Amino acid sequence: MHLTPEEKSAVTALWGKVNVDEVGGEALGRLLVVYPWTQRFFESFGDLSTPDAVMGNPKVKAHGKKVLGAFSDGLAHLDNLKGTFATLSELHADKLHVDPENFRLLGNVLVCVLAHHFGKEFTPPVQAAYQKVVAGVANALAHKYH
Amino acid sequence: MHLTPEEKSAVTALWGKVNVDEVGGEALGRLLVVYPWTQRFFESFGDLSTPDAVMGNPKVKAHGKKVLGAFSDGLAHLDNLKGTFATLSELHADKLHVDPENFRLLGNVLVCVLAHHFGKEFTPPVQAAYQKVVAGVANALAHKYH
Amino acid sequence: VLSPADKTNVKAAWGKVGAHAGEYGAEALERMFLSFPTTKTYFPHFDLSHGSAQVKGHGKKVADALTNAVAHVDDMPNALSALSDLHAHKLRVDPVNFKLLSHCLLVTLAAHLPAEFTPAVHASLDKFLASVSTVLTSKYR
Amino acid sequence: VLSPADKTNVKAAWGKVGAHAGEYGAEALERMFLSFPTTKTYFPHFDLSHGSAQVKGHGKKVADALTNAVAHVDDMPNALSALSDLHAHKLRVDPVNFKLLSHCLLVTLAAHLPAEFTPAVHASLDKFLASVSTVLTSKYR
Ligand code: HEM
Ligand code: HEM
Ligand code: HEM
Ligand code: HEM
Repeated sequence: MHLTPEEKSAVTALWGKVNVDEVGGEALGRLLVVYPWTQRFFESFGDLSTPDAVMGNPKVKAHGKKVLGAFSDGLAHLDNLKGTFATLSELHADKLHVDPENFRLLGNVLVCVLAHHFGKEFTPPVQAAYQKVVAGVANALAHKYH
Repeated sequence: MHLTPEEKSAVTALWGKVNVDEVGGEALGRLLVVYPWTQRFFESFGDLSTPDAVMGNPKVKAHGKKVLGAFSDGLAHLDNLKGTFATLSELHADKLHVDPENFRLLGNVLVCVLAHHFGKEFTPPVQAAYQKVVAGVANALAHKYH
Repeated sequence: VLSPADKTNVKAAWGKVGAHAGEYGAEALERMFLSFPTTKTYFPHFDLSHGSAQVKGHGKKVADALTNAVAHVDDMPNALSALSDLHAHKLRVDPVNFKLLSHCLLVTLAAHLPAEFTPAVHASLDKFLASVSTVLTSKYR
Repeated sequence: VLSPADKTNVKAAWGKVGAHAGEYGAEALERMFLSFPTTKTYFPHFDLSHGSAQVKGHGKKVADALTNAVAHVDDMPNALSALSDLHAHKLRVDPVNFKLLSHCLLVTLAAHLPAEFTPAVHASLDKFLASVSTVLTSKYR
C-alpha cells in the first residue's frame, strides 16, 4: 500500500480490538439497509423488508463474518492486496457478477461502523489510514474484472 | 496502465492524425461550456459568457494547445506517466489548486472530441484504449496531491 | 433543469438520429462493455459478442425509451415512471453506471452527427442524459 | 425523496447534536481534509492546521446551514436558495466533493451519537445529506 509505517501501525492496532463477528454482521447489514439495491445479490437470505429483518437475519450476519474474515486476512498482506485478492477478484467477476462499486459502498459503511464502535479512538488520522485501506481493498478486489 | 501492445498501437496510430492545436482548443473550450463550473480557474481569460465567446476566445485556444501539448508528450512515455507528469502534478496541486476531478472531466470531453473528429474510425475498441489513456493521465496528474 | 434552448437542442439532435436510434443504442452499449467492463456484471445472461442479437435487441429498447423521453420532455418523470420502477426494484443497477452509459451515448452521437454535435448541443445532450439518469434512479431508496 | 420516517429520524438525530453542531462541523471538515486531500484545493486561503480558527469558523457555518435545512426539511430548495446560488456561481465546487463531506459528516455523527446512530437513522441521514447535496448543485448548469 501507500501506507506510512505510522499509518500501518494505526490500522493494525485498532484492528486488534475488533470483534469481526459483530463488525462483519453490522457492516453487511448496514449496507443492505442504507443502499437497498445491494440486496439484489442476497435474495436467498430471506426477508430483508426492514432494517430489523436485515439486522436480525442470521444469513446476513454469517455472510458478514465471512467477508470481514477475508478482509481481516488481507490486513496481513497490506503490501500485496492484489495478490491476496486475486482468486477472490476472479470469483466476484466471473461467478458472482458483483459490480465493484459495491466494494466501495461497503468500505465506506465499514468506516462508519468502526467510528460507531470506537467513538473517540477513531480519530481523523485513524479514519484517513482506514480510508486508504478500504480503497486499497476495493481496488484489489476489482483488479481481475475484464 | 494496462495497455496491450495492440491498444498502444491503436492509440499511437490515431494520435498521428490529430492536429493538437485544433483538438486542444476544442477540448478545452467544450470543457468550459459543458461543465461551466470549471470556468473558476480562468477569470483572467475574459468573456466566457456564451459558447461562441468561449470557443473563439484567443486565450482558451492558446491554453488548450498548451494543455494538449503536454498531453501529447505524455503519449510518448506511456510507460512512465507518473514521472512524465510529476512537475505538472505538483504545479496543479501546489500553485494552481486544481481539483483533479477536472482532469477526468477533460479526458471525457477529449474522447468526445476524438469521436467528433474521427467519426467511424473511432471504433468501440479504440475508444476503450483512449479511455485507459485519459484515466492514466488523470491519475498521473493527481499523484502529487497531498 | 432543461432550459427552452436545451429542449430545442435535444429535439433537434435526436431529430437527426431518426431511424438510426436503434443502431446507435446498440453501439453505445458495445462501447460501454468495452470501455467499462464492470458494466457487464449486469448482463451475465447476454451474449456480449460483436453483433450479438441480444445487444441489438437491447439497444433498440434503450433507444425507444430515450425517444420517448424526448417526446415527453416536459413530463419525463411521468413518461419514465415505469422504467424508474423497474430499475429501482428489479434490476437494481448501481447509480454510478448511468453516467457510464450516458458517456458512451454521447460518444456515439458525436461519432455520427458531426455537423450537429456542436458545443451547445453537446452541453444540452449531457444535461438531458443526466436528467434521464436522475429520473431512472429516483425511486432507489 | 425523504419519507416522513426519514424526516423524523433526521430531526431526532440532529436534535441530539444540539450545541455541538459547530464542533461536529469543524470535525467533519478536518476528517475530510485528511481523508480526501484533493478537497483542500478549495481552501488555499485557509490555515488547514488542526484547531485552526478558520476551520472552526467554517465548521460552524456549515453546521448552521444543516440546522436550517433540518428545520425546513419540507422546503429545502427554498431554505437553501442563496447557498445553491453561492455554490453554483461563485464557489463552483465540483459536485463529486459533496459526497465526501457527506460521508465525513456521517462518520462524525456515528462517533459521537452511538445510541442514536442506528441502521435506520444512518439510512435517513445519508438520504438527507444526499438531498442537501442535490439542492446545493441544482443550479450548476
Ligand atoms: C470487503 C470486500 C469483500 C470481501 C473480502 C468479500 C469476500 C467474500 C468471500 C471470502 C466470499 C466467500 C465465497 C466463496 O469462497 O465461495 C464471498 C462471497 C460472496 N460475496 Fe463477497 N466479499 C466482499 C464484498 C462483497 C460485496 C460488497 C458484495 C455484495 C453487496 C458481495 C457479494 C458476495 C456474494 C453474493 C457472495 C456469495 C455468497 C454465497 O455463496 O451465498 N461481496 N465474498
Ligand atoms: C490533461 C490534463 C492537463 C495537462 C497536461 C495540463 C497542462 C498544463 C500546462 C503545460 C500548463 C502551463 C504550466 C505553467 O504555467 O508553467 C497548465 C497550466 C494551467 N492548467 Fe493545466 N493541464 C491539464 C488539465 C487542466 C484542467 C482540466 C484545468 C482546469 C479545469 C487546468 C488548469 C490550469 C490552469 C488554470 C493553468 C494556468 C493558466 C495560466 O497561465 O494562468 N489544467 N496546464
Ligand atoms: C439512460 C439510461 C437507461 C435507459 C433509457 C434504460 C432503459 C432500459 C429499458 C427500456 C430496458 C428494457 C425493459 C423491458 O424489458 O421492457 C432496460 C433493461 C435493462 N437495463 Fe436499463 N436503461 C438505462 C440504463 C441502464 C444501465 C446504466 C444499466 C447497467 C449498466 C442497465 C441495465 C439494464 C438491464 C440489466 C436490463 C434488463 C435487460 C434484459 O434482461 O433484457 N440499464 N433498460
Ligand atoms: C453538505 C453540503 C455543504 C453545505 C451545507 C455548505 C455550506 C456552506 C456555507 C454555509 C458556507 C458559508 C457561506 C458564507 O461564507 O456566507 C459555505 C462556503 C464554502 N463552501 Fe460550502 N457547503 C457544503 C459543501 C461544500 C463542499 C463539499 C465544499 C468543498 C470541498 C465546499 C466549499 C466551500 C467553500 C470553499 C466555501 C467558502 C469558504 C470561505 O472562503 O469562507 N462546500 N458552504
